[PDB]
Amino acid sequence: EQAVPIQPVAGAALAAPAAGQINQIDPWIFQNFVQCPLGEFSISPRNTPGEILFDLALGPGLNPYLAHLSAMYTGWVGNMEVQLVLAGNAFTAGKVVVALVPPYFPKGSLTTAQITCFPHVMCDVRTLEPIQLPLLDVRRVLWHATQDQEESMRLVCMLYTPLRTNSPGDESFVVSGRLLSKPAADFNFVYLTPPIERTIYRMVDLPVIQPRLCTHARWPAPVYGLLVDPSLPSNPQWQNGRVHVDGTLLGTTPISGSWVSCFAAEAAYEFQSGTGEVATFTLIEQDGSAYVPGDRAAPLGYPDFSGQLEIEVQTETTKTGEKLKVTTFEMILGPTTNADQAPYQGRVFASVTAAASLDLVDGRVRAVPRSIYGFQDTIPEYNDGLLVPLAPPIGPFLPGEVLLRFRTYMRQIDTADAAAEAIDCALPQEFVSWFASNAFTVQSEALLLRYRNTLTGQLLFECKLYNEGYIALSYSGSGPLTFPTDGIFEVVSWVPRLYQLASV
Amino acid sequence: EASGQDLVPAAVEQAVPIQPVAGAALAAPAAGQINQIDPWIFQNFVQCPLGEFSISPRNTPGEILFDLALGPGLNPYLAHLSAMYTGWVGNMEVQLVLAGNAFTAGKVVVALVPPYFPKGSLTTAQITCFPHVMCDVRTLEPIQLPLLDVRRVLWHATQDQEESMRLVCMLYTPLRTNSPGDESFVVSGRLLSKPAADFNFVYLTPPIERTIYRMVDLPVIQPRLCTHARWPAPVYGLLVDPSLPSNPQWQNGRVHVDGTLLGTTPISGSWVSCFAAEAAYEFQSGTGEVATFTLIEQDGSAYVPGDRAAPLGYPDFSGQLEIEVQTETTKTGEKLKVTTFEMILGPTTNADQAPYQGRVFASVTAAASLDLVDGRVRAVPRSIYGFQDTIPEYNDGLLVPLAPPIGPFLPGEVLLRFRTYMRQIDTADAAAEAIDCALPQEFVSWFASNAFTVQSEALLLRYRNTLTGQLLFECKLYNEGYIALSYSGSGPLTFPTDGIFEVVSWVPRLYQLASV
Amino acid sequence: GQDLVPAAVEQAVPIQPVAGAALAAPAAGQINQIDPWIFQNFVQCPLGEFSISPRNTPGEILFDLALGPGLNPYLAHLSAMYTGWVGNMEVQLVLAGNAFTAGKVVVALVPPYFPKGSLTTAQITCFPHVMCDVRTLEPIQLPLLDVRRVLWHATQDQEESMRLVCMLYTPLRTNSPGDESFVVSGRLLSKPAADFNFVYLTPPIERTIYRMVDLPVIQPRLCTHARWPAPVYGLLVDPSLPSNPQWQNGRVHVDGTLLGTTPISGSWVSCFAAEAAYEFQSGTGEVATFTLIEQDGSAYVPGDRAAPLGYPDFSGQLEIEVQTETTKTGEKLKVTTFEMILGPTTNADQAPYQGRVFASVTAAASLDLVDGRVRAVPRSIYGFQDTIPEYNDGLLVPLAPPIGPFLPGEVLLRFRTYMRQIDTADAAAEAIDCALPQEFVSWFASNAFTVQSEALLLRYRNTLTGQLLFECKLYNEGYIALSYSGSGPLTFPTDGIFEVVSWVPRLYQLASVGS
Repeated sequence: EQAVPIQPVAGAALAAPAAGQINQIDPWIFQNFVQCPLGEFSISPRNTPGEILFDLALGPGLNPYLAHLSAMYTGWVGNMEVQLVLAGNAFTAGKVVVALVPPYFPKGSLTTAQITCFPHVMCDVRTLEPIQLPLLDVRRVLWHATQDQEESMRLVCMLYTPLRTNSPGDESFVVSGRLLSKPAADFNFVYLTPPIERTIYRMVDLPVIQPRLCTHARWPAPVYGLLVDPSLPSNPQWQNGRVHVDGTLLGTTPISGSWVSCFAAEAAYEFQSGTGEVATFTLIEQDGSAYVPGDRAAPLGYPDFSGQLEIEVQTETTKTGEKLKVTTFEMILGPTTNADQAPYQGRVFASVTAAASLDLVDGRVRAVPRSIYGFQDTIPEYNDGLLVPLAPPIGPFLPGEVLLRFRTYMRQIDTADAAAEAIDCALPQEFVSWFASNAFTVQSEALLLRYRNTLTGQLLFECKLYNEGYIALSYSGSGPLTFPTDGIFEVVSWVPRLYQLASV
Repeated sequence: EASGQDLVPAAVEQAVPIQPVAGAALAAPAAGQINQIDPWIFQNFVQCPLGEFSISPRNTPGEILFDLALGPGLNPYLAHLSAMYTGWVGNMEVQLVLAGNAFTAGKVVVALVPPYFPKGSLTTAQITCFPHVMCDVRTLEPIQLPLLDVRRVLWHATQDQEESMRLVCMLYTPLRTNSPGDESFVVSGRLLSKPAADFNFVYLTPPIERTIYRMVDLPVIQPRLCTHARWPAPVYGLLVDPSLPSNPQWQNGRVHVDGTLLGTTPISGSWVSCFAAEAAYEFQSGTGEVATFTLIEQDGSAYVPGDRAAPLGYPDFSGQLEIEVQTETTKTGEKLKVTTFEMILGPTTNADQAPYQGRVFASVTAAASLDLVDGRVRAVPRSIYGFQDTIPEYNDGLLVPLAPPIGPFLPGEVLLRFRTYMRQIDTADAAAEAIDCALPQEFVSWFASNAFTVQSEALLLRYRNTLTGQLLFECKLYNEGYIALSYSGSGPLTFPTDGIFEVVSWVPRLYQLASV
Repeated sequence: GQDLVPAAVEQAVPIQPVAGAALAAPAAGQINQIDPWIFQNFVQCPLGEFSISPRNTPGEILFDLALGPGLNPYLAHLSAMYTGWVGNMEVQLVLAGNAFTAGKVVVALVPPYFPKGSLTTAQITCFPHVMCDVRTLEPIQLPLLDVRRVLWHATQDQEESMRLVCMLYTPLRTNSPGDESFVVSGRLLSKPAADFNFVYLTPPIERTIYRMVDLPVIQPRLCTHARWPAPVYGLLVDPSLPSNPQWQNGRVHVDGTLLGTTPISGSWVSCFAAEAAYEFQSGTGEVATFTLIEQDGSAYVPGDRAAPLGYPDFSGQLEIEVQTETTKTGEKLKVTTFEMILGPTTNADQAPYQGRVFASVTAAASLDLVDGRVRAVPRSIYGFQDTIPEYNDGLLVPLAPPIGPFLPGEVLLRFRTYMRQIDTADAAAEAIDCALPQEFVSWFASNAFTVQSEALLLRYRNTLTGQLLFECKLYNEGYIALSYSGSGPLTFPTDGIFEVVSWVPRLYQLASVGS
């Protein structure tokens, strides 16, 4: 290893008197250096000194084996050994610094002058053998608990002196670095407990379902194709189909796919001498519950597009025979005024152009889509003309990255053109249900995904699913490009925010 | 020593897989004083503050019989001493007594659960994955268990609760009896404890009476000298009656044991069935004298519709209520009088009331153009006609927040009622009108003023006569503020009113009572 | 008989020694020793000033302090290069009393994790303690031990430690005819005890906690008003003016969290930015509808603030100057004057909380203009009223609370400026007051000060002469108090500098100012 200005740290000798048990680990695990999650970097000649290359915390999460083992224990203590591997040759120059930051040091940005005031080592990019460091358990408690995250010693690596090299004309030269680790001889677990499947160290996974068998999250229809189209706007403001990976629902997106583009309301019918009868809807929750306006633009599932649509309602009439029917209505949602539509407050209006009297009763109805006229990809009007709390736009994307969109075709009544009508979404509803039910723990910023064919095995592309709930692709084309709908998405690993993808 | 040993005796099979744990030796260099406990306390096992339980043949495998957290609250001595310290540390010894009849059969499991294990979900699969002990219910000798202080700090704080080792007992195998005669026995289990050698407290602090351990006590008053919580009358009877509805929705007299006041119940017993309002009068050649009342709090503060169905102390039944109101008349010869008004609080009908904007009406039948002035007044009940034990409409067809109905009850369990009789007008019936409550106002004020800390789920009480010092029955008071007891008969049962209720211990819901 | 029991024994505190570095060394990375001469001198604590008055009642807490590096200026300065600390201290108390004064205080050692409610006078003597007369001429000293459950303490976390609490055991009374305004002064000093050190050597960082608050060296005459874009012209106190105003601008905590619609930049006050849409058909006039956004270009979202940052918080009619693009023959862009209404108005829809503003001009022609983004700045005020305007239709919007909760005899210091008013009758200037001027709103939220007490004692002193003009209390909520019992308004010269003395408790009694 190296001489670092620090004292030895006691592990199990400090924890043993108040531990019920001290548990030993498979001795073959002390003989292998394994790659750490989020432990890689690339240095380029364009990078400037002071960039953080990595920042890692001590704990069972650095080692996949120890992470799996910690599901059947109450606590852990002790230190680790770490290796940094750099890939340069003899014609490079530049320097890197790795320092040991103590558990309670404030979070923020460090300069090159401050990084040298920690216990640290400084390494040239021409180094041949791996650089060996200790990671010690500096703490104020006797042992750590496995199922919560505490403060611990950190390992921070920052570019110190810039890389100076030549390059060919075709590819820029980079210096790659990787960090590996293993437990030291003083490492232990504490108390054998019944294993738990839902652990903070649990990798995210996706349902094994091809997108052609999923459901669209904005319109009640099957997914008919996945694609990318740079010509269309890049940062929409869709209020349905938005979910965090940790399982937080954004906007008005519901859990179930039967709530999309629908609402439940108390309906009062009043015949008017002019156009005809008018039905007033007082909105409530779809499952049956009071609707109080708040942080949401509308009750969950409310349509989030602009246009004129028609709805079908279960209606009970009083005539000379015929208790109940199912009639249609007309509803306006666009920026045309003429109705005072305020879905945010919870009042809507509808009507039908009819003669004679059509008196009915108020009977706890539910409304469903029929068709759309003049549909446009723009936010509806949740107030009279006012503003509402709503979800942020989708993005931002790194330069050379573009959104991947799941597309379906909705019903049309326009007489102008007859080509198609396509509405897109960020994720199908099955992914929404999956993320909302599993409640994963997020590690850094984004997950490297992988689309491949079921039985042939051919890789199609690699993409990035951001924590916000949208998938980005590194594309540089100009015309729309579609993909086969018969593959399966698989999760590879967590990646940092600035991670360039392989192109199409 | 004893008669037939067709039983198990000693369950000396422990070999519990656990290392010894250090106690006060780790804490001494970080405490600023030298403290020690009276050595005689380390000498005998005493019953725990929540050390009674029961196993019945109706219990199913997986049911939790007890779970005790390590700390000063397992010992009455240590619980009383903990009021003068900030801090404890150390181990404990527990004795389990379950020595059931030779005709029974069954098994329990006792496990050592470490700190930070999630509470709630604990199944028959997971219990044996812990260091544990298997016990027969016939076992003659007391079973001895260690409770270790597994921790990652140096000592614990007496006030507030931290994570410590738990001792959990599951029913492993159902309890069944082999005897030919018509009945299955019940096993009555006891828990005793004492501190281990290196147990200690840390820093001497002023002894505060209101502390988390303490103990819930009740006032020493006979029920016949108490006041009713639903009608201003003395308590006249103690009754149980299975025929009456078992889950009523009374809004008065409802108090949580920890102290929280529920429903519309007041602290004082003079607010019950009374109300304060701003009165405005008018005269009509039809109905007569019509008074509109805008209700305000009976202490003179204004009333705002919030999380209560009505202002504090409002009547919570249906009927026609004759009330007396003080009125001032400008006509010569009289200045101040008391008048009787009629109040309609029954079912909704074709009536003219608008409580929505806070105007609630009363009527008086007369012909002469009575002259009266508006003001403020407090109205108290005088009589009831057509009484019905049912909640009145508060928002007139719109739901209002209400206290939950009283319940649930274990099978065979029935509510115990404090009964009083009210003045009423009857057209042709000579009987007295009876109204019941769950707890008299004295207990409501006691719990409101004392602010106790609950421990498990319920309290076991014993009712004892003062004339002979002889116990009448045992009952369960739930944390929700109602008392239940085990009765399987048909006709009503009445009890003497000159006894005293005494607190015995903390018990869980599934505790099986002896039948009365 | 046998023994003699003396009647007069000197006071002392019995202890059992508490281990410091011996407990912590095996799990600390380093154990770092401090300069040995720091162990030899008592030095005033940063929170080390308090007062006793005959208006205080027994059982009032005169002070309380937490063990840690923040009790000593040398230790507070050293703690910026370490991550932790362990060990014990000693504290010294000095009181400036008289032969007139009768009273007793008790100083007690309250352990960590004792419940924080309210101790009474009988319970305070059950802790280890010292009893002190207010007539004492010499200092009194006590030990502060590191009773704890952890191995060491993090420096940047306050955590829970041993406390030192002093309360009034017996009432303060003078034989004088009274009642007078005699105040007993008290000061606290400290030093580390033998077992004390730090834990892990880190880069020295100046923006840490235990960094004493300071103030910019700028005279008030060279500052900016925080509610109107004008230089500050007056410094005054007025008991006749209302005592608890509800200003939404100019509010900031000492820790730097902004309240209300306070902006960082000094060019944002009383201005707004919006997209404008202009309409006129035959006789309505050129009516402009503004959809507001944040002044930096960011979209406005209705949230925890009553309006976009920098919005006016005074009622009246505002006349503003706005750049507009015309398309008539000749001329492309000009600057026009517009009228708008801030306060309540029947039949009018003004909800800047929701982002909708309406303005009008009187036009003798069409003078049609294209739509786009504009920035509107104030130009004139008509009917200026100092009150909260109509933020919503009829609803309650999130607002900053009123100033409050001054002690008896305590009034609010005001920074005064003059606006550009258009009226027809009175030529008197109209004045607007602020609690803290700009350059004080900045210098907050750029420094993350940790307060460690309830009020700051300041000293106003001229630079040319050095004489003290007045002393005041700066509350954590971001306003200043003075002890002024007079009736008429009083003003002060505006060429002084505010100087930070120390941290004080809320009950601290200021010396009276003026007559």
